Amino acid sequence: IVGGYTCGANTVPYQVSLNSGYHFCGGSLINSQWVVSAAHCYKSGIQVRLGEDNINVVEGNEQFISASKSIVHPSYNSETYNNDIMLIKLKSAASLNSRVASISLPTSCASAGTQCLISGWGNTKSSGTSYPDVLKCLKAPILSDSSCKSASSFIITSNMFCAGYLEGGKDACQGDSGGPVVCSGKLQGIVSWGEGCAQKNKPGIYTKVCNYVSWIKQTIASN
Ligand SMILES: N=C(N)c1cccc(-c2nocc2C(=O)Nc2ccc(-c3ccccc3S(N)(=O)=O)cc2)c1
Ligand SMILES: [Ca+2]
Ligand SMILES: [Cl-]
Repeated sequence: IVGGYTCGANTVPYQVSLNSGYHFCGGSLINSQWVVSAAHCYKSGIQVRLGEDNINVVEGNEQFISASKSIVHPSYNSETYNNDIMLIKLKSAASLNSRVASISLPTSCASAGTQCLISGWGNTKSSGTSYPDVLKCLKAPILSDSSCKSASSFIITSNMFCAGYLEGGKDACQGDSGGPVVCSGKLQGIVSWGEGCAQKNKPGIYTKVCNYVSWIKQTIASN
């Protein structure tokens, strides 16, 4: 997160960190046994870390649970980034509490202009590198489709939306990938990609979760 602020411990209780000896992607807890993340974060032997704030210190409230299945969307295209969504099943159901809680799937898509919360432990610099210890947050508005496409050097599919600030300085970034965009208490986005981070006229691009609700429910029910 570039140009954001320190969330405060466990103020984003659905935010999880994907770990393979180190943090590498975020994810969102959607029920006691399932996590929504990004297809491009796929890796085998993922450990899910829930209830995290400072990812480098054991503070308490953590739960570490191995991924038992990582289900990349069958139509995920690593070129075009279309369908950048992955479902992770935890080996064990998480113990849900005030600091480890699920976030609701949307019932309808979010609308342009709505301010949403984006969070993660990714890069906090637009040029250069600094990774935080504690969870960072950013409130950013969903941008219209036409300004998105006007800004982007790459094709924006109907499964993506732009959110953030065209003047630069405020954006998600590497390491936030797979993490949540929550608008009015609903998981509407997944940190997917962007042209660098926090550059002028180059907003963050996010997977449009509301397109996947039926797929998410069906997949979960058959696994
Ligand atoms: N600014 C962000 N919100 C953000 C979030 C996560 C990662 C990065 C990021 N930080 O550094 C690089 C990055 C990056 O995502 N690069 C990138 C650019 C374009 C595409 C892409 C999009 C659509 C179609 C095709 C492509 S592709 N694969 O041909 O380039 C994919 C990745 C930035
Ligand atoms: Ca910790
Ligand atoms: Cl920090």
